[PDB]
Amino acid sequence: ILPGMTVKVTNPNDTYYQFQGIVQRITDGKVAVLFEGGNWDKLVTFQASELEPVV
Amino acid sequence: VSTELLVLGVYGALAGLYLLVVPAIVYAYLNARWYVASSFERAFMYFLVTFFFPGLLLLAPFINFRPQPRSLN
Amino acid sequence: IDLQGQFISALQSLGLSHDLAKLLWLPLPMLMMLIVATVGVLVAVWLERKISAAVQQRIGPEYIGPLGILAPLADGLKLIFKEDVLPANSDRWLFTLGPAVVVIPVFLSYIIVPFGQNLLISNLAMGVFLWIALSSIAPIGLLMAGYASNNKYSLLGGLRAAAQSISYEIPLALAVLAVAMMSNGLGTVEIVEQQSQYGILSWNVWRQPIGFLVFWIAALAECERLPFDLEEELVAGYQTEYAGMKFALFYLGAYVNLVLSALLVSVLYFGGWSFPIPLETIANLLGVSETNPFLQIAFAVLGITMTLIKAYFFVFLAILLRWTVPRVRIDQLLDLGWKFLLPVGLVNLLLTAGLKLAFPVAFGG
Amino acid sequence: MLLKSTTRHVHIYAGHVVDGEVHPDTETLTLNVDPDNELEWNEAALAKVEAKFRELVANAAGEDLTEYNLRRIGSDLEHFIRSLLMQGEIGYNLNSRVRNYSLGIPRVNH
Amino acid sequence: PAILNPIARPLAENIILTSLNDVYDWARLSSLWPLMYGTACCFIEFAAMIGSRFDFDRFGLVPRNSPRQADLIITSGTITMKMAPALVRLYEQMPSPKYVIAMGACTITGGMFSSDSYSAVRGVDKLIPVDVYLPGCPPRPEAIMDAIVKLRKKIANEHINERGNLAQTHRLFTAKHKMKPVPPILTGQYLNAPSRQAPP
Amino acid sequence: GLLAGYQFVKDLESAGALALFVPPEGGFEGRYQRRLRSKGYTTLPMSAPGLGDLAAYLTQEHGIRPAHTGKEDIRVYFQPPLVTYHLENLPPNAKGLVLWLIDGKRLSKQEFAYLAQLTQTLPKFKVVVEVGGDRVVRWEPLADWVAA
Amino acid sequence: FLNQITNYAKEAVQSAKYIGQGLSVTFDHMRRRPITVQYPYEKLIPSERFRGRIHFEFDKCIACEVCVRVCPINLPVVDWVFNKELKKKELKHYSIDFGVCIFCANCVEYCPTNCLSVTEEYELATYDRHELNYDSVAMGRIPYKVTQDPMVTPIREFAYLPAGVMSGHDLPAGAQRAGERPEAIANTA
Ligand SMILES: CCCCCCCCCCCCCCCCCC(=O)OC[C@H](CO[C@@H]1O[C@H](CO[C@H]2O[C@H](CO)[C@H](O)[C@H](O)[C@H]2O)[C@H](O)[C@H](O)[C@H]1O)OC(=O)CCCCCCCCCCCCCCCCC
Ligand SMILES: CCCCCCCCCCCCCCCCCC(=O)OC[C@H](CO[C@@H]1O[C@H](CO[C@H]2O[C@H](CO)[C@H](O)[C@H](O)[C@H]2O)[C@H](O)[C@H](O)[C@H]1O)OC(=O)CCCCCCCCCCCCCCCCC
Ligand SMILES: CCCCCCCCCCCCCCCC(=O)OC[C@H](CO[C@@H]1O[C@H](CS(=O)(=O)O)[C@@H](O)[C@H](O)[C@H]1O)OC(=O)CCCCCCCCCCCCCCC
Ligand SMILES: CCCCCCCCCCCCCCCC(=O)OC[C@H](COP(=O)(O)OC[C@@H](O)CO)OC(=O)CCCCCCCCCCCCCCC
Ligand SMILES: CC1=C(/C=C/C(C)=C/C=C/C(C)=C/C=C/C=C(C)/C=C/C=C(C)/C=C/C2=C(C)CCCC2(C)C)C(C)(C)CCC1
Ligand code: SF4
Ligand code: SF4
Ligand code: SF4
Repeated sequence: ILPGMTVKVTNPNDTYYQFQGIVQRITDGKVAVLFEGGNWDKLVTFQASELEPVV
Repeated sequence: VSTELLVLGVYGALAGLYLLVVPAIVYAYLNARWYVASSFERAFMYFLVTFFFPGLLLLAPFINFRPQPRSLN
Repeated sequence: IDLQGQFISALQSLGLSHDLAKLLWLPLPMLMMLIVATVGVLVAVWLERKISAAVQQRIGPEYIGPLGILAPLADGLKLIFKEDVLPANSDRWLFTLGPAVVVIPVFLSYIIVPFGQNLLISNLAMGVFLWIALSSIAPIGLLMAGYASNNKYSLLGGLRAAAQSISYEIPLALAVLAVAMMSNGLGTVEIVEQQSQYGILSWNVWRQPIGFLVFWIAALAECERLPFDLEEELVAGYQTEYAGMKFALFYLGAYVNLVLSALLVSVLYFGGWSFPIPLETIANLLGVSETNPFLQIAFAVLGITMTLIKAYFFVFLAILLRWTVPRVRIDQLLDLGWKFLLPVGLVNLLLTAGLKLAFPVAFGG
Repeated sequence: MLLKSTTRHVHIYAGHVVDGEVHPDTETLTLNVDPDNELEWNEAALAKVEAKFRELVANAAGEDLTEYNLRRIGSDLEHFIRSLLMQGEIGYNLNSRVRNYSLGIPRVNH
Repeated sequence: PAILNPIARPLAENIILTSLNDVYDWARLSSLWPLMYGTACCFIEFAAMIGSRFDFDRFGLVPRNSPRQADLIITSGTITMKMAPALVRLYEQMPSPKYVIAMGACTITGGMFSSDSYSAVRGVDKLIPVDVYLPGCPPRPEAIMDAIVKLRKKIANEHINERGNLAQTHRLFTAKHKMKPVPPILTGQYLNAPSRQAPP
Repeated sequence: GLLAGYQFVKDLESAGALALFVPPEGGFEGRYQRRLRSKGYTTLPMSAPGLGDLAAYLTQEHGIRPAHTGKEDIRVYFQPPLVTYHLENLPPNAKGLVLWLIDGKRLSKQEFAYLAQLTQTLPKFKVVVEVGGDRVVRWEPLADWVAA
Repeated sequence: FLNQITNYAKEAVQSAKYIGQGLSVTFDHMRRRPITVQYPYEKLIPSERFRGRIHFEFDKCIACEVCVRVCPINLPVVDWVFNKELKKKELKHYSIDFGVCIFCANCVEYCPTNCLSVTEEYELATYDRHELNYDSVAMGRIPYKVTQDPMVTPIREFAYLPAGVMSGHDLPAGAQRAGERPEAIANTA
């Protein structure tokens, strides 16, 4: 994947289910995902097999 | 063979049962159930801890009680 | 069997003078009872902590051992390592020996409680006197430590605790008197033998029901379970002046008094070393039980087990009723004591004497 | 009334140490410099600190014995200690149980 | 000198003494008796751990109101300079093996009262030697347990041969002053005052 | 308990960097940290999340900007390298130095190889990194943890 | 005079019945399981609203000095220089102290280019306070996930339980966020 695209988390075990995020950077096989909920910008990291690309 | 040797063997078996084989199964069952037991069974477990306490003082620093790790995909 | 007689015969076969051989035999049980008393104290501290956790729906001390059982041992090993601090006053030896005067007689009174026919230390005539007159000494050490405390609030709290402690000695003696009248004796061996003659129908709890409650209330007031005298008029009553060593000594002394009271209440009223089925019927049903020790050892273990479950039941009931009944003031406690336990104890002794003089068939005669 | 003001290094007690205790007396001010193991000291800088304390207690004359003036004297003493540390003199020691830079961190001039 | 604030420069052991030192450190790690001192909402955050939701008791820490049977003090809240000699005396009346955990943003530094303030103390490290700091306004109780874990990791660093550090040197000095005697401060005298019932 | 001997010191003197697995419920690395001081090593506590860059803080000097409130102007403080200044006025016996990182979980694997090369470049200080651990005390080579 | 004695006896038997009811509810309280959590074995799940550390990026920054005026203490500093080759300013260093931080997340809201971010870190314990001036390359690291750690046990809070649970410790199902997400409502209705 590339930093700057919209992805979606599809893991049924985590609390964030089908949330669109913004990829910030890629290192060590971990993806930083920035969520946009309300007026605060949270950044929760995930894995490379957890997310799916959404155009 | 005599009766005093049988009395000494009974004393040794009683000391071995008081020190080794009872606190092992007590330590097993105590964290085996630990939640489903009622108040009378909790009092029975606390009495089982209370009674064989010289066995617990010798079996305390050797045993380990820590949770097992899980697997992730 | 007789371990003392066999040890005496072995020392005579080795060759001795029958005096220095018999002199040194007593310190081994005299230290064994002390070390099992410290074992019971380390049991009772963990038991009180875990039961206070289980009442308020939480878990006690963990991550110290298997389940935290070494935490009373760790506390007793840490509190003797702390720096002994002293306030800005005089009489340092008095401040040191005050808690020693407190700790000596309550520890000394271990020669009274039995565990069987032979598993006891001293049963000469008057073990209840050696309990009461030795337990009535600790107010002197409390007032001595309050005078050596050099404070305006801790001295007043020590005076209030001493006035609370000395008031509950008279019904504590009258409830002993009400049982000693029926048992026609002051030793615990005859008292437990008159209960172990029959089974449940010879217990003193069903014969004197008011005196047992009076004795239990007096014991709970004496061992400072319901009276909180440790918010005591500024912060605490007889605290906030010692170090870890003197506080550890006071803590172990309070737990020794609690264990000794929980044993003595059951011994004087319910009865350790007893069974609901009489042992003579079981001995006649099994075989011949007069010289064979294979059943006698198991009977002694069963008597020790009965005494231990009675002591554990009384300890659990006391530490369950500590957080069950709410806290009452010390003035209301002294008022309820002096207005309840003395008149009903006196009329209980009167009706006990009347029932003994009326029908001397089921009583002690 | 025992008037005193101490933070971590200076102790200005308005009494007199007889053996191990103090008594209330408004005629003697006892100074204790660095009671905790935080800075290593010598005999010349401690004498300069004592001379600055004598100068500061000679400056404050004709005033009432209050906590504010004694705390101001202790603050000027700690400011003198900080300027003596910044002057190029004795500092921290690597022998304590805890190492917390309360006055400043070692930096580079150039 | 080109270096500001310089730092001055400052073996076989036995196995039985090492095991005795491990036992002596394990006893202090297992007991760890704290002191509850709080003047603000940080005291409420500390009391939320004593309840049956986080179980702060299970590590061995029991609540004591006595500043004499506690080998660890927990300062917490906004500290006024009028409370600073009170905190100094409460720290000095404790026994010698004592530890300091400072919880809060206004405790370890000035906090929010560092811009325009004249009464709040900007840092408790100017008063008592802090061993483990704890940032947060207010911090999580899991962060307080993490500070407890770091304090337990720091206690085991002590030695039984280098035990000669828990003391205070004398360095006494005696000088005279020329201050004026002050009138005493009010002690009581609120209700039965001569200017209260009688109107002037 | 377990009477531990002198084995972490030999594994620290043989390799250049070690990684020990401790239980996070309490403290057990303090025994080895005290045995290192008993063997004649000077310990240095340091936190691994707050370090900035390892090169500019361990080899060269850095510039710290203190948080001003608008009262003071923008000032810069010249901080020297920490382990170099700790190695300058170090030795009472001249045996060795160790560097202990407490929370080594919030780190990346890129600077670990640079730290393992830096502790092998200058043979006077060691690197000890702590991992959150799995139920037992075990030691592993840091270069093997980097390569695998 | 006898009516006061009967009233005292009624008060005594009522107090005895209250003591018995207190013993009954105390014995009732021993039946329920403990509802506490272990640390660091059962860590709580941070919500999407619970804030933490401030994460700073060195790429999507223009050094406009807007969030400094929003902060009441002005803790993020901007070390900007003026370049004559270009026409704008560039950022050299970025430092922020965390010991005086309020952690209210007010500078993150007033940011059009979302240069600041919320990071789920609360485990900050340091033996010294002089290292709290965090660098931008130190704030640009990866946060610690509570899910990927195999030694901890994940457990949600009270408001993250399906259809209403009062305990929230077992959680045998995999459902969360009790209600409905606003995506299937547009499909069905
Ligand atoms: C919640 C609270 C929890 C509480 C705590 C619970 C957990 C702890 C529970 C532990 C159990 C509690 C303690 C048990 C009760 C106390 C028993 C005791 O004190 O009891 C004291 C006993 C003594 O009691 C009895 O003592 C008798 C002597 O009594 C005489 O002396 C007594 C005074 O001591 C009385 O006066 C009595 O009337 C009088 O007859 C005999 O010795 C009996 O055998 C003995 O049972 O002490 C002994 O056990 C003797 C001491 C050890 C000596 C070792 C024996 C000597 C070695 C012999 C080896 C022989 C080797 C040669 C072999 C030959 C080979 C051919
Ligand atoms: C690494 C460290 C290793 C440490 C090594 C230490 C090893 C040695 C210590 C081990 C102790 C534990 C072993 C248990 C021994 C129990 C022997 C026993 O009770 O021996 C019994 C004898 C019986 O005594 C004799 O008993 C006779 C028969 O009387 C008995 O029977 C009569 C029947 O009417 C009466 O009831 C009378 O009261 C009652 O005592 C007479 O009383 C005699 O006077 C008397 O000599 O007691 C005696 O001599 C006195 C014996 C004192 C033992 C007290 C210990 C407490 C008992 C253990 C707790 C019970 C646990 C059992 C666990 C089993 C669980 C299923
Ligand atoms: C050849 C065999 C020899 C056997 C010798 C038996 C000696 C028993 C006593 C042990 C003494 C050494 C303990 C060292 C302490 C340590 O570092 O932590 C060891 C363990 C760590 O946990 C434990 O640690 C273990 C490993 S780990 O550390 O968790 O990783 C883990 O397995 C375990 O689950 C956990 O409980 O701590 C303990 O729980 C052990 C407690 C031992 C204390 C005994 C008290 C002594 C009382 C008598 C005192 C006399 C002196 C009186 C002075 C006036
Ligand atoms: C199997 C054995 C079970 C034994 C359990 C008994 C131990 C309980 C003792 C109580 C300790 C606390 C005393 C505090 C008591 C307390 O604080 O309140 C005492 C309360 C005081 O009330 P007041 O302050 O209103 O009274 C004084 C004022 O009236 C001034 O005018 O009333 C009493 O005086 C009556 C006492 C009755 C006490 C009854 C106790 C027994 C209740 C349980 C009966 C159980 C029967 C069981 C049958 C199976
Ligand atoms: C043979 C034998 C044995 C056995 C044992 C047993 C069998 C025991 C058991 C028993 C038990 C197990 C006991 C215990 C008990 C306790 C309890 C249980 C208590 C508590 C309770 C309470 C205190 C309460 C109260 C009350 C009241 C009074 C009123 C009403 C209400 C109530 C009920 C709450 C052994 C193995 C040891 C060994 C040796 C031999
Ligand atoms: S740090 Fe925050 S929570 Fe703590 S005392 Fe200060 S204002 Fe209150
Ligand atoms: S973080 Fe945002 S407000 Fe602050 S200087 Fe960068 S772009 Fe401007
Ligand atoms: S959270 Fe508040 S105090 Fe912290 S940097 Fe942002 S604006 Fe300043």
